[PDB]
This record gives sequence, C-alpha cells and structure tokens, in this order.
Amino acid sequence: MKYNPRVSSSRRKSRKAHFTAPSSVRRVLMSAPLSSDLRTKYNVRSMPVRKDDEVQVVRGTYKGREGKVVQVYRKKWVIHIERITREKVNGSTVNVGIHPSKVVVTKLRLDKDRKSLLDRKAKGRA
Amino acid sequence: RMFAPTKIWRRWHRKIPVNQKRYAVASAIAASAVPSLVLARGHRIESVPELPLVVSDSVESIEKTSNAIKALKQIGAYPDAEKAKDSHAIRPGKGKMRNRR
Amino acid sequence: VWTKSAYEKLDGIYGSFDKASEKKKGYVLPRPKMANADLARIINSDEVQS
Amino acid sequence: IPTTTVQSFENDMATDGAVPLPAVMKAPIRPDVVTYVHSNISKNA
Amino acid sequence: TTRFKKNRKKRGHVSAGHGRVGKHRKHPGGRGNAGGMHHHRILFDKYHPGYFGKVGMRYFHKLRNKFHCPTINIDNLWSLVPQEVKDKAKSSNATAPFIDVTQYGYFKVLGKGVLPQNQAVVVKAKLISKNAEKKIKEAGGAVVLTA
Amino acid sequence: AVPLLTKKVVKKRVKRFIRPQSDRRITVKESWRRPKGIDSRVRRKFKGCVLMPNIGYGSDKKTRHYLPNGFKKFVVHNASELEVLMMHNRTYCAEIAHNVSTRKRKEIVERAAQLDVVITNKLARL
Amino acid sequence: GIDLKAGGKSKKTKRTAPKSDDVYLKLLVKLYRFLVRRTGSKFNAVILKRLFMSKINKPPLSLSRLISYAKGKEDKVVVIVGTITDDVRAYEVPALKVCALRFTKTARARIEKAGGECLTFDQLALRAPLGQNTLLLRGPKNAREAVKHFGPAPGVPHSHTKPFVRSKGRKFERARGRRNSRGYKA
Amino acid sequence: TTVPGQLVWEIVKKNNSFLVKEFGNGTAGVVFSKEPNNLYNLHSYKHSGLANKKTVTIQAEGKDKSVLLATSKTKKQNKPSTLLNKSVMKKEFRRMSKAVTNQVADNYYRPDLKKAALARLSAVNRSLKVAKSGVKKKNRQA
RNA sequence: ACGGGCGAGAGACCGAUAGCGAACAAGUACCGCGAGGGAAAGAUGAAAAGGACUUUGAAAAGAGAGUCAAAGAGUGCUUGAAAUUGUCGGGAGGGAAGCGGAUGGGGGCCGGCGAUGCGCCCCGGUCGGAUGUGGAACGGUGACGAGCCGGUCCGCCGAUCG
RNA sequence: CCCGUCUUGAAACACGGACCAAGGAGUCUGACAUGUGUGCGAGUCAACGGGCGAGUAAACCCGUAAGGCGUAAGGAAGCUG
RNA sequence: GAUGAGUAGGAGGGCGCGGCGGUCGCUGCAAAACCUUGGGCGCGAGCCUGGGCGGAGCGGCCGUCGGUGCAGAUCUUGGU
Ligand SMILES: [K+]
Ligand SMILES: [K+]
Ligand SMILES: [K+]
Ligand SMILES: [K+]
Ligand SMILES: [K+]
Ligand SMILES: [K+]
Ligand SMILES: [K+]
Ligand SMILES: [K+]
Ligand SMILES: [K+]
Ligand SMILES: [K+]
Ligand SMILES: [K+]
Ligand SMILES: [K+]
Ligand SMILES: [K+]
Ligand SMILES: [K+]
Ligand SMILES: [Mg+2]
Ligand SMILES: [Mg+2]
Ligand SMILES: [Mg+2]
Ligand SMILES: [Mg+2]
Repeated sequence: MKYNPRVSSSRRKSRKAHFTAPSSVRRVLMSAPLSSDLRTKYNVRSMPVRKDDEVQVVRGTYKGREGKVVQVYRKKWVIHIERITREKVNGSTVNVGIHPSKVVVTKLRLDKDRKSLLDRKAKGRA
Repeated sequence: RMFAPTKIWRRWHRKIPVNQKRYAVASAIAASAVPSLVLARGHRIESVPELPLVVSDSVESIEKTSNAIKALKQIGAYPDAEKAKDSHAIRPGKGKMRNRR
Repeated sequence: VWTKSAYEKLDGIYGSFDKASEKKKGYVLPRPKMANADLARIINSDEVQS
Repeated sequence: IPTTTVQSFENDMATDGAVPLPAVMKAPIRPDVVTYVHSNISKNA
Repeated sequence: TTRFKKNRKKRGHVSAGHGRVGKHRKHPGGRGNAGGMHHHRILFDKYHPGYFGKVGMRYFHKLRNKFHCPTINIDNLWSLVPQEVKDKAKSSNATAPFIDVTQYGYFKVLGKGVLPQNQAVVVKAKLISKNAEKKIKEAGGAVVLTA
Repeated sequence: AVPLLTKKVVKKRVKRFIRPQSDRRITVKESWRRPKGIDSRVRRKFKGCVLMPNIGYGSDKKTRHYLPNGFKKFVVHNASELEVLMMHNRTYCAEIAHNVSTRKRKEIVERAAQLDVVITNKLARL
Repeated sequence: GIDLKAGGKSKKTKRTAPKSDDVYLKLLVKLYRFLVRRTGSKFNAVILKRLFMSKINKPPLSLSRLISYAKGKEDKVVVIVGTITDDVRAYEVPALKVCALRFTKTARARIEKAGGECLTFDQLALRAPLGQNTLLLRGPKNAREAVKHFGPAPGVPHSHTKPFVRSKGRKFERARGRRNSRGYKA
Repeated sequence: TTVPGQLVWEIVKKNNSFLVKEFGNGTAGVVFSKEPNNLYNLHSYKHSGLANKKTVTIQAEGKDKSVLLATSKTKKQNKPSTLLNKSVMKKEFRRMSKAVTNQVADNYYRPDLKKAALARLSAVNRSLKVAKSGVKKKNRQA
C-alpha cells in the first residue's frame, strides 16, 4: 500500500506521466532483465537497454531469436534487433519493434558509466 | 443546463446517536460468535478449532508476512484468506476507471 | 480472530448487563425483548401444553 | 460462566487459556439496527 | 430516497398527480403569507387567532440573563439527595438533610406535589413560594434564604 | 424423469398484449402500455379495439410458470448450481445460461445426465 | 349487477402483523399467535393485538402510576405491552412482579432493589399461559404534545386547542382574535 | 447455532450466502438453499442447515460408492472443526438405509426428516451408480 | 477568508448530443463597423506488415493476387441500430391502408415433439453377507459425569444369504 | 373513425403531430407538521471543539455549574406560581 | 363463503436502468452491445433461451443510493 503523500495512485495521472515521459525517463522505463549468468555475475536484476547490447527475445513470435540491438526507438517504446525483421508486400526488409521488457540481455556493452551503474546497483543488493 | 443541477451542500453526512452505534457494534460482535452466521456471511470456517477464535498473544510479535501466513494456517483461518485472494478480480462497470479497479 | 489481550479487554470495554463499562461512560449493554428466544422450549413446555 | 479456549501456537510454551466468556458475546443480535446504522454511517466517508 | 418518491409511481400519468383542470401553476395564491387579510383571511382567523395587531409594552435592549430564574418543585427536592444521604436521613430522625438547590442550578422552589412522608427537610434557595414554605414547615423542616 | 404435474396446462390467452398504434408509428414499441388519454377508445374498451390486459387472464396457480414439457425452469450457470435440483428433478428442469462456454456446457450436461435432470437446451454450442 | 358498497368488501384497515423488523418481537408474535389459536383466551388475544401496534400506540407507564395501580394487587403479575419508566416522585417501591416489553435502567434497578422482578412476555407465557391472575395496564395514549394540537381549530368558539407558533410571547399571536380590545375575542 | 435456532432462522431467512433466488420477487420467484446439510436444498426452517442444532448431511464421498452420513453434534456447536460426526458407508443400499434410519429416527435425532434422508440417500446412490456405468435408460415412462 | 497564480492528493461525479464553450493547431474556424457572438471535430492494426505484381480502363477505379488471427480491421479505417433506399424470393391489390376476435390455405419451426420401462423366475459373472468374537475412531440421552443405548470401518470361526 | 390535449360535449370544418435515433421535465436545500421504523427516557443530544486513529476527510472516545429542546404556567407589566 | 365499472386523485405489490457496501458466478472452448417468419415463461411492466455477428469484458442475489423509464411539449441536436 502506498504511503508517500507525493505519489498518486490515480490511473489517469499514471498513464499521463508514462505517455508524456521525456527521453531521459523513457530510458529508465525501457529496462530489461539480465540473463541468469549475468545476474549471477553482477548481482543485478535489470538494466536499461542500450544500443550495442546483445539481446535474446523471450516472448512473442520471435521467442527464440537473439541478436544485437541496432536501434532504441524511445519515441515508439521499442527496440530493434539485428536479424529480427520481416518482408513487406514490396519485398523489402523492415525491422520489427520489440518491447524491452519482453527480452533478456545476454551481453552488455561496458563502459565507465555502465560499470559505475552496475557497481551502484550491486552495492544496494549487498 | 441540467434540471435541478447538483450542489455541494446536499446533506451528505448522517448523525446517528452514539447509543445506536454501540448497539450495532455489540450486535455485530455477538453475531461474530455464532458459527452459523459466520458461515452464512461467506466465510470458510470449517477448519477453525472453535468460535470465538482466540489465539495466544505471541501472534502480536510477528514481523514477517510469511510468519503471519504460518500463524493463519496453524489456527485454521488460512482457507478464508486463500478464498479472499482467489476472488481478486477487476470491478465490473464504470467503477474500474474511477480508481476502484 | 481475537488475541487473548483483546478478548480479555472486551469485558472492561463493553461492561455487562449488571455493571457499567469502564471505557464507555454510563453505557450498559441492551436487553432483548425476549429473555429466551428458543420458541419450541416455550410452546412445548408443560405449562403451555397443559 | 462459559469459558473460551485460547488456541496455542507452536512457538508458545503454555496452553493456558480459559478466558471467561465476555458479556458482549451474549448481546442481542438485531439485523435491522445493524443495517440501519451501517447504511447511515457509510455515507460519512 | 428517490426510489421511494411518489412521483416515480406517477411516471406515465400525464398530470403528475396535480390534475388536468386545476393544474400546477407557479403561485396561484401569491407568495408566502400573502393575502393574510383578504383571500387567506379564513385560514388565518381559524388557525392563527391573534396574528394581527400588537399588544403590550416594548422593551429596548432586553437581556434575558437578569430574568434567569430556574425553578424546582418540592416533589423533586428528594431526587437531589444522594442515595447514601437519603439512607442516613431515613436512619436518623434527629437531623434533616440540607439541600442547597442553588448548587444544582435552581433559584426558586415551587410547591407542586408532596415530600417523603415524615421526613424533615432544610431547604436553602433564593426564593420560595408560600405553599412550598408551608409544606416544608409542616414536614418539620425549615427554609433559608440565600443569594 | 417423469414430471410430477398432472393437471393439464390451460392458457386463457396465448396472444400478446400489443400496445395500441404500435403498428402505426415505428417509434411506438410493442411492449404493453396502458393508454391514459381522456378520449382513448382503447382505454374506454370500445368493442372491436385493442384489448387491455387484466388480472382475470391469470393462469391457474397449479399450472402457472410450467413449461410445455411439464417441468419448471431453473437457470444454472455451472455444474455446482446443478446439484440444487437433485431432489427436485420431477418438478424442475435446468436451462443452461446463455453465456456459459461450450466446455462448461459439456460438464453440466454430463452431470445432469448423471443426476437425471432435464436440460432444456442441452444441444446448444455442440 | 349487485347493489353492494364496494362489492361487499371491507374498507377498514387494521394491523395484522408488526411493522417492526425486530426479530425478538417477531418471535413473541409467533408465540402469542400460537397461544391465541390454541387457547382462545381473551387476554392472549389482547396481548397479540397490542403487539402489532405502533410506538405512539404503546405509550410508556411511569413507575409511580404502576405502583398506584398495583396497590392492593401486589400478588398479581402486572402486564403492560410497552415500556416502564422510572419516576423520581415515587419514594416507596413495593415488591412487584412486572412484565413489559422493555424497562429503563433506573426503573429496572429500583424494581429489583425493592425485591420484585422484571419479566419478558415469554416468561409471562411460562407463568400465566392464559393470563390468569394478571393486571393488564396501558399507558396514557393521549398524553402527548401532538394531541394538544388536535381537535377544533384554535380560532373557533369554545376551543382550547393549542395553535402552532414558532415562538411564545406577547408578539406571537396574542393581538387580534384573542382580545376584546383588538377586534374580537376567540 | 450457539444461539437458539429460531433466532438464527429469523436472521438468515432474509439473506445468506447459501441462498439462491431467481426470476425476481413476483409469482415467478424460485428459491433454493445450497448448504450441504440441507437434505432437500429448500429455504425453510424445517430443512435449514444453519438454523437447526440437529441436522443431517448425506452426500457422495469421493470414490467407491461411499456415501457420507454426518450429523451435527449437539454439544459441539461452537467447534466447527469437530461439529460433524462423519460416517462413511460402503455397504449395500439396504445396510445404508438401515444405518440412516438408525441415526436419524430411531434415536429421535430428527424424525421429521427421515423420509427426506431416505430419499436423499436413494438419489445419491442412483447418481453414483449412473456415474459408474453411465446412462442406460431414460426414466421417462410413467 | 480564498471559483485567481504556482505545486500536490483525492472522488459512491461525466464519459464525446455527457463532462468546462473547448478530450483535437478552442476562445480556434467563422460572423459583426463595433461593443461582442462563437461552433463542429476522439477509436486501423500487436506490429504498417498501409496492399508488390497481372489484366481492363483516359482516369477515378474494377477483376485477380498479396499482408494479417482477422480486411467480415484497407488511414474519417473497434462495433455498426432506426428512419430511408436497391436487388432477389413469397404474397396481396374494383375510390386508402393499418387494426380486434375465429377458423382455414401455405410456409417456418419443434424430438423433454412422443414411451419402451417395471415385477416375478432360471442360467452365468462380479461385490458384499450374524444377534458371535477383538481393534480404530465416534455419537444419542444424561449433567460437553456415571449408567443405558447406538451406528461407521477393519480382522477372524460359523452361517450360505443378499 | 386518429392519437395527445383543453372541454358540458372531439373522428371533428378545434389545436400539436412528415419520419427515425439520442437527450428531455416534482429535484436539492432550510423551517415546521402528521404518520411510521429505530435508540434512550425525565431526560435526551459530543461530530463548536478536544484526544486520537484505518500511516488515517472514516471509525472510536470526551459535557466542567456549556448549550439546544423537554422538565410550569398565567399576566402588557410589576409579579405570583 | 361473498364479490369484480372507473376520469381527477390516493395507496399497495411488482418490472426495468446506472453506482456503492457485501455475497455467488460467468467470460478468447468467446463478455457487452446489436441482428433474427428459432423457442418458451408471466395478465403485464418484462424475463429465460437457440442461432448469427461482434472481439473484451459482464451478470445473479441482499441492502443502500440516484442527473433512473417518453409518442407528443409549433420540444433539442443529428439523420432521413
Ligand atoms: K396530488
Ligand atoms: K383534473
Ligand atoms: K411600547
Ligand atoms: K413500432
Ligand atoms: K381494473
Ligand atoms: K459544445
Ligand atoms: K474489425
Ligand atoms: K388543448
Ligand atoms: K390536428
Ligand atoms: K441538558
Ligand atoms: K393583565
Ligand atoms: K456483484
Ligand atoms: K433471442
Ligand atoms: K442496486
Ligand atoms: Mg387550488
Ligand atoms: Mg432499416
Ligand atoms: Mg447548563
Ligand atoms: Mg449520474
């Protein structure tokens, strides 16, 4: 049960906040869980999805497909993966949007900030 | 404009005498001790050792929800809680969009 | 489900028919219009059936 | 006076209950009064 | 409770119970107490005699506190005595209970009813009626004046 | 199941009581309404006009609400509600509610066949 | 056709059951329905009829009036279908056997202290199934404020009906129609 | 019924979780009761499983023509877990009928519902038999 | 105290003719010389995967074909009532039609529309069989004691029935 | 004989009504009154306010010589009761 | 056993709509809504149900509440 007086349980307000979120907030909202191996290694559960991250889809028609993320379309709330595509009536190839909550991160692109965030997340879990 | 537009100074509240409130509370407490009435109100009490159900004061020191569940199972009141949990559902009608989902 | 302490406090809270309550000033539990609601015991008693 | 048994948990050591039946447990049960009061006071929120 | 309103029972009856001929118009007899002397004279006279005119003297800036004077009858004096004091008075005939009716918020003692039989009572009050004093004296008590 | 009813079902009237002029104006529905007009010939009961319902048409109490098969209807929404008729199978028949799925309808039908309870619409959704 | 008023049907309405939803009152009504049916006692019939009546038709009886009416009949069980209230004007309370629908706390305390008993109507049936050796009493039905306003209109001759006034004083309905010096009197 | 059954009936006859009503409150109204200790599933003081200290329960046990005959214990009304004296009969219909009679009427437990108990036992036995071997006749000939 | 300003939390309130006039580039389009007046207008799909290509046509488009779970979802795209209209099929019609009651002709629909069981015997197959003797738990009454009475289940000797 | 309406009297040469969908009219509040249900009873009313409390607009508790109504009336009034 | 007319008007018992406190249920093995010379119940308000369509919710019962029931108003808006 919510107790903080500065947070609202209103459905309308929560929906408005989610659908008007700026890019910086959308990045956090577009988080995905880490794989079992990565979760065990880093002691972290979920991370924001990045461009060059390796991802395995776990839901939908592409449940077995995996690859490298190639675009994070925050405006559309979807990511794009290397070979997860389809053919139009024209015959050309287009990427299929996949929601990050429905995929699993198998390999992270590590930098100084990424390592700092991983350490910060692991510290709280202890 | 609607006919007879609604106004805030409608008599929303009621002032019931304290003695009648206490009468109602006593009646409800007495009814809670009748197993037939408790069953008739929809509670699954077929496994409770007896009514009124009085438990040791050590339950007041429980801190974890798992221990609370274990106590409920021990006293035979768990099936009612399980029934309550299983009935969780979305409210039909317009009330589901009025923050009562 | 009553804890033992609350069940014990019930007597001091709601008093009884004879004496008054400590927590409710001057309150006494109400009495029903019927002393014994077992209608069969009254209708089939020796006094009535005679 | 009737006596009510106190249920004992595994953790507790004593099974001493024997709490006298409170007088309020034998109060009159009046569905009409309860319904009237409940319906009236539920308006107050 | 809208569902119990009789207009609900009148849905589909055209006139809503106010008649086809007479109808329900805005103010067929005027507003409020209009016509108290002309076309509502019979009602005023038969149900509200004395309504019109003025009697008596005026009293500018009249304060009710200076007229405050609660009264208690002698038949209610005994109820003021606590139970233990009543028992003591019954046991001992050589003394009488001393009731200060002013401490209970009474100024004047009136003389309705009777006192307990063969019971002397000493009453102190701001005022007393002649009959109340006579009854107290007959009972064997006394009256004390205070302020 | 042998119905307990023995008296023959007699209907004082089998025609509907159609609202006056509902044949004339589309906006006037068939559901009965008693005319209240001052001049209404139907209200005045002029011969050769639309008939008005009255308590005199009431059905005999012994055969009232009885279906042509000789049983009375009871709507059942699941197999659990079916057992209520176990001791009343000679007077009451079960009709499965219109919204019950075919899967549950099969279970209800099987249970009723076990209980010798007549189902009025046992072929629905089959 | 038949020359009858309303087709020979009755046009009078009387209570046939309590309007109250009190379950205990309903049980008492069942008890006395059985008693009336299987005994044919006039006392039981009166009790049953009074059990149906409304609040204003079951007025309370004061303790002092009860003592006055029970004078010389203390051995009989006094029965009232209503409430019994205490009276601070009554000093000596004898031992009385009293049956009523309800007792006030003070009245019950005084009756029990005096050595009497307070009985319910089920206990009365157990004691007096036919009402034998009872004193059936009623409270003052017409002793209420609403009754004062009933009767002839205040403004007609020989009428002492109380009028409906928002306040009491010289300026409130005392001038014309109430005095010979202002128009007419009465 | 820790309080007298008549009061319980006065309370629950208006409403309870086991009450099933259909077709409104007019002439079409149909009423039934769901409580397992109601032999005829009828909403009446006689058969009520909530407003009677002594009640009869007859239902089919899980397996093997086992019929559960249970009666509420008169001195254990305040103990729901041990309120029912359960007896599981696996013998022929004749022995089951004899046992039901002995436990219902011969001991003056609830003689007024001996016929209801026997009819309920017969219905349960027939239902079990049909459930085992399936339907073999329509039972429509009068 | 607080129908303005900035920032929050709630509701037995309304749900696109409702709710502020305004859920939308609404005090907008538009009207008036002017003060002012003042609308209508929300919904493809999970994802555009928004219909390649063939053929007829001047073209809009049609006929095929393709996408999708679905086009019976094809960008004013969830669903799609009535008034009103076209087509096919049945029927009727000497200056209205419609309607109440009773039959009939034709059509449409209905198998709880309408049963095949029951009793007594013979043969065969399965399952159990005392008022006897032990065990397990338990009940009615009594006083949630004694005593009396009693059913369910399990194992045995007889009985040889159901 | 076409409904609705006003009317002594409507099928009217009396008025409204071409047709369909949606919307559409005895309500809320204050003062009284009878009736009925409920609580208490010579009393009754804690919600002005205070203590708290579902971490809480609820529920619960609190009347010191508080206050309202009732418990005494009649007089213009002094005043008596 | 007797009896049955009803405008204005009064009252009783019921039908129907949308919420709230409870309770019992249904639903992608297809909810609501809508459609139908399918069928049935009730004197009636209405109700239950077959079939179709639709593609995501809905209902029964006990209390309680309300912006709760249309043929008319040269009624309003839209459509024809
Ligand atoms: K009227
Ligand atoms: K009229
Ligand atoms: K003057
Ligand atoms: K029509
Ligand atoms: K009639
Ligand atoms: K608008
Ligand atoms: K679609
Ligand atoms: K007119
Ligand atoms: K005209
Ligand atoms: K006071
Ligand atoms: K004078
Ligand atoms: K519900
Ligand atoms: K249908
Ligand atoms: K409702
Ligand atoms: Mg008039
Ligand atoms: Mg059409
Ligand atoms: Mg005071
Ligand atoms: Mg509303």
